Amino acid sequence: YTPWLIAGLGNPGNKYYGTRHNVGFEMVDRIAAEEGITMNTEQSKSLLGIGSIGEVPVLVVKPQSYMNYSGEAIGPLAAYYQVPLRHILLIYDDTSLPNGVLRLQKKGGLQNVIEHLDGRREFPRLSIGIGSPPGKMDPRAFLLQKFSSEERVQIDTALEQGVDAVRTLVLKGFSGSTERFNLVQ
Repeated sequence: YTPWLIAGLGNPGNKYYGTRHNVGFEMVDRIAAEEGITMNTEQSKSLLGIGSIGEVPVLVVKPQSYMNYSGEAIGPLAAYYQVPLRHILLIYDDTSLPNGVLRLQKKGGLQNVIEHLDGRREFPRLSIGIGSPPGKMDPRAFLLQKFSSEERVQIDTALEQGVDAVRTLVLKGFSGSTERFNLVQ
């Protein structure tokens, strides 16, 4: 019955759609699509929507900036709706995990450096692995690439599973997510 704010990181520009570094947007779009939440409110270029997962009320947000998502979008909304920090889930692409690999973590480089810059370890977080830039590709290009066919199959799987994970977390907490999703227990 305590609400969650679920935010996915990315960029609303058209060129970013379906690219590696935008996968958190895809995830929140799936969540909202699957949970019946309409995201038709804009704050600048950020998109939001309110609905619920089961009886739990949830606000889903796609902040327009990678750099300042907290301050811009998440913080003010969470405040208004009085969402505890522990119920602000961030979802984003993680170059530190292989493509498609999901990881749900409670609160507490490059990935690591970035995380440490933005304070993301203070929230529960769903990482969607995208792997790291090969050989020595321009990181800019790498992040902008669209998944290859083989990679997309893995990412589809992750998006499918991700919805369920998030639904679980919201409905049964970390403990329920553990129970349901961890092989090793």
